[PDB]
Amino acid sequence: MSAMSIYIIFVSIIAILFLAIDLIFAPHNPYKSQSRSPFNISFFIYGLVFLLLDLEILLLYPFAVSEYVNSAYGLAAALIFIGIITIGFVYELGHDALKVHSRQLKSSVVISYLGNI
Amino acid sequence: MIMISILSLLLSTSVTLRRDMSILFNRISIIALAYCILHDTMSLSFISKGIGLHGGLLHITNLTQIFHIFIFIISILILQLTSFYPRKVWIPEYSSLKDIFFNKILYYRTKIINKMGEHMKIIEYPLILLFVISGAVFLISTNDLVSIFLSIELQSYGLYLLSTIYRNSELSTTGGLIYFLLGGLSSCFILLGTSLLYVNSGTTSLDGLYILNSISDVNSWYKPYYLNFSLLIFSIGFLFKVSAAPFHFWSPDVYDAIPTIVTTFVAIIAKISIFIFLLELVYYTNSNANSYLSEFSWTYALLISSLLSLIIGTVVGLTQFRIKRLLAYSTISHVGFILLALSVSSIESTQAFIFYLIQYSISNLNAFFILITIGFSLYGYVTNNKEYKSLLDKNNSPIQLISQLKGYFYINPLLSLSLAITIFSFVGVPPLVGFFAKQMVLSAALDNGYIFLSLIAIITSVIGAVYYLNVIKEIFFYSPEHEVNPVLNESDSNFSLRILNEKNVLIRSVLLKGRNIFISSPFSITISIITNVILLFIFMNKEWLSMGTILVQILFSA
Amino acid sequence: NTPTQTYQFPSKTVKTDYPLIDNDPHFTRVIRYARPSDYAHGLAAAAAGPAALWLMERISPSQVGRGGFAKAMRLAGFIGLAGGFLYFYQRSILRFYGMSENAREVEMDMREMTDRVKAGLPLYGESRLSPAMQGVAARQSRYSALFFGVMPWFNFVNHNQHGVDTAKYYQQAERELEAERLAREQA
Amino acid sequence: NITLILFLIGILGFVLNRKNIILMLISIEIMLLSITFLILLSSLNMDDIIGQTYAIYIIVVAGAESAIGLGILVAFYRLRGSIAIEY
Amino acid sequence: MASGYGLNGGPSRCFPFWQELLACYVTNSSEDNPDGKNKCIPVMEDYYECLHHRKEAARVRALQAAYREAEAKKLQENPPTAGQIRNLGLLNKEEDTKKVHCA
Amino acid sequence: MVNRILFWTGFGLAVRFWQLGIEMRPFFNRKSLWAYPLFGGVGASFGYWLQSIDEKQTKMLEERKQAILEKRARRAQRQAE
Repeated sequence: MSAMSIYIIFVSIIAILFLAIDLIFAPHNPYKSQSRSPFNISFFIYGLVFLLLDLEILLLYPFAVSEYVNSAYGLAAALIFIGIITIGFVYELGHDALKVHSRQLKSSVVISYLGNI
Repeated sequence: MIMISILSLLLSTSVTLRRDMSILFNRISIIALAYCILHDTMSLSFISKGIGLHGGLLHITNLTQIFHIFIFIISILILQLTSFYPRKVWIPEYSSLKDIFFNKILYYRTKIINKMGEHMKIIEYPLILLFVISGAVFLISTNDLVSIFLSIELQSYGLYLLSTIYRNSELSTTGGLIYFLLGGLSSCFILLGTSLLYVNSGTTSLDGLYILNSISDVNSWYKPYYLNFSLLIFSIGFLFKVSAAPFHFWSPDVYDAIPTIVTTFVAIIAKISIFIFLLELVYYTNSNANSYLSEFSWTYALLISSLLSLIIGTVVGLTQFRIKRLLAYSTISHVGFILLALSVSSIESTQAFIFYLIQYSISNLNAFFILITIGFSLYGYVTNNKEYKSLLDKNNSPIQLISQLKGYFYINPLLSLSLAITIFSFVGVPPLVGFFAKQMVLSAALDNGYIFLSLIAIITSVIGAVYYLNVIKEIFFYSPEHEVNPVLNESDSNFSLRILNEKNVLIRSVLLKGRNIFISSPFSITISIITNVILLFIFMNKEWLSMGTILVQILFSA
Repeated sequence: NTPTQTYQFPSKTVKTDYPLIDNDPHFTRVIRYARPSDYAHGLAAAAAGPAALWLMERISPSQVGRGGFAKAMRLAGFIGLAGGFLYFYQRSILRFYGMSENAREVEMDMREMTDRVKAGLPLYGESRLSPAMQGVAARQSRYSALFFGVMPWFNFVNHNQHGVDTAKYYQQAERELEAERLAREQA
Repeated sequence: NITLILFLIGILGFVLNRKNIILMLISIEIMLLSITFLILLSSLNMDDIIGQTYAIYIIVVAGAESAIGLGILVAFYRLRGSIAIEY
Repeated sequence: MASGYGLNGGPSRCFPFWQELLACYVTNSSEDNPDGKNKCIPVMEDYYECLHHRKEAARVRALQAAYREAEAKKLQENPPTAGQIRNLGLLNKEEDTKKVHCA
Repeated sequence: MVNRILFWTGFGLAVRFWQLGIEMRPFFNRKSLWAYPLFGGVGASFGYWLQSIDEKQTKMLEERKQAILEKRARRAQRQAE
């Protein structure tokens, strides 16, 4: 029996014991329309930029474990790949899809005296 | 070059938020695509069935390079819609070369030229436009199963984005949802077909698949049924993306809902890349010996779809009253002709295929250009029709109903004749280029024993002609419902224009009216060149038809 | 010094008009074999970009704000420079491919490579890349300038896969090594 | 074999569903995973690292297209306020 | 498969079969003799055999039947046990090695 | 009656004519008259280019026909055995 399989079982067992104690010995009593509103687009952006950037980091992990054979030629393609995805992040930063500037006495009137008619 | 332009445009676009840059970015995209034509014109000085490039993942043919240039030219022409304002002010006192090139004119242009129209404020529109082009040209030059999948998603995902980029239109977001949802299902069938090829053959290389097909076409233990069956599943996904029947339901809805200028690009560019890609795959998988392979040939899905498109495209168009749904169904009938020529794999039909695709792309471009120009021309006209008032997205799709074209011959007779020429080219009336396109497909189908399909092609053509005639009847047989705007010409409603020299010093001052507001030159000239190519093709056919003849000879060269 | 294998790898034979010099010449070879017209065509094409945008502003003004046109010209000028450079590279590399008239380029290549044979240096030079990775570079940039309207690529590797049987360079070197030998004796 | 059954589950998502457009997006994810699982197992049988590479690019592209599809749904829902088809 | 790059960083196990098939096609097919590609047919069948193993599976199904039919007819008076086999070819277990080998 | 330059000079002239008619702008105002030489000049340039293309197409098609009789010959001669 692999040490990794027994580890998974034991951690699961600990979780059941904690549930079991509080289900068996803790007290229990019967102590137990909705409006709606628009949601913030920033939440979609955080998940979107995370996912797309999470994929690009994943695609670089093979390079870090293959740097010796890749040498100069594989490094060029990795740098080309990094440069392309960096431009999309510049677009992310430049347009502030995360609302970087979300939170933020020149007078339009100047008067001149000319005197008596 | 397309990739440098995309990256360079994105960097310039990334650090700006100014929507008045949109027209300039569109013009730079025209300039960028002109360099792309130059680099591919440079590349045609060789004769070969194909040269695999970049580790064998891509390839180049004379055919591939010809249709890169065609895709670039169509994209430059379409990009004019977002690179020049729809209307201009013209006067005889500012018409000389010394005037246009040394003097300036001044007037309140904003309302006249629609400076702040939605189609002039989308910064990233030319950039998503170039992304679709990159997918289309990469698909043409694709030599590998994985390259196929990546290029088709690249082109497809960009088209979904373009259908939704007008994010404040309820119609456009609805159309974007429909294309993505049904388009995503179509992409599974392409990935499923490509995957089934790999799991059976052990290769992602199209070269190797052709070798496997060629040896297995002899006249036991690993009979290669997978190749036809996989390509059948693979082809079905590509039939959806060209809106071929019975996989065509999405396009009349998507084409009508998205704005007309967007429809122009979306409805044209995608068919060229898929059909050209299919052409080579049809050639190299076409069995010669009548064996068990040929009886299960995946290309019957193309012949069945051509039949079904010929009927659906013409019959269902009979009752359409909205002009963009009619064009969608008119397209379906024309891909029926295109698919017949692709299915007959003859030298004659491949010449017919190549000619039909180019002339239909040019002709369908003209119809959209004429339809957008008529929309931009009605600015100085008013109507009391109660139907027109109840239209949605009037700004995105100014012409939505065939009844809106009623009496357009009395509003602009020569522009109405250009529409009539284009529509008569769609029916196949000689000596228009559309006739010669249908004639070549029918002669090639007849010469290969496709008698039954040739007879249905002629019968559906008469049915299709009915709704084509119906558009023409509204333009010519009735007086218009649109009246010229009274306040534009009321003997006292005149706006001012200044003519100034190189030193910004006054030269003259002229008072102008609505009758001095004309269609912009880019749109009239593009309509005029294409209309005359359609009409005068019989005097100019030698080089155009010789190109395809030579292209097919290279492809077929034993 | 003949390695008895002057054609080491299976190359792709393409029908063209003029003899093939190099399926994948080095970047520096394509700059050094450029003609004065190639430079003339290079800048003229590069000037066309910003000039077209300028002409598109003089005839049909964009109505852009104060600094918009300068920003657009900067991007147009870079687009034209990239496009113009690729056109310059294609004109020189098309002569190596044998897809453009290349009599002058054939001559100097025959001269240049022969000098290397007798000097002892390798025909295409020495590479820091493994031989397997040299094959990858050769199979990536081989005839790659025909794809320049879509994706750019340049050969910066020193590999020995140029598409050409290299016997011609050794026959001349041997042939004119004896001519200098006979001349030396007759002195 | 399991990969085939999974493709049916994604197929069956479109048969049984008249009104849940979100289920249409999920059924595409099931189909794409089923096809990628088939490629992975075949790549193991044929000792081919290219199969694993192909599967990695399918994960990248299918992840990319999920984000586009959700963005398109968000632009749709901003104007409609519902993802339900009236049927 | 046909790529030539295996799971452990080495080459793919069917690649030599794939190179042979391509070698047979390129050197026996041509424009002059379209029937020369017939020779490449047994080479193709070998490539599909390497990928999928349907012939080798079929051969062993038949051979296991005969093998498992011969062991039922015979009577094993004293078959070697798992412990003794584990002692096969060892430094101080000649008796177990001799017993398993029936020597 | 198919002359490449005469036809394409006229084609460019017709493009300007149809364009002005489409804009519903007068066909001949004297200050705009430079455009017809310009349109016809660009039209003539396109047709000098089509001349060279047609020449190369004719040479290449003529070359292909020879290859086709050549292929039929050596196949027929091989059948003589």
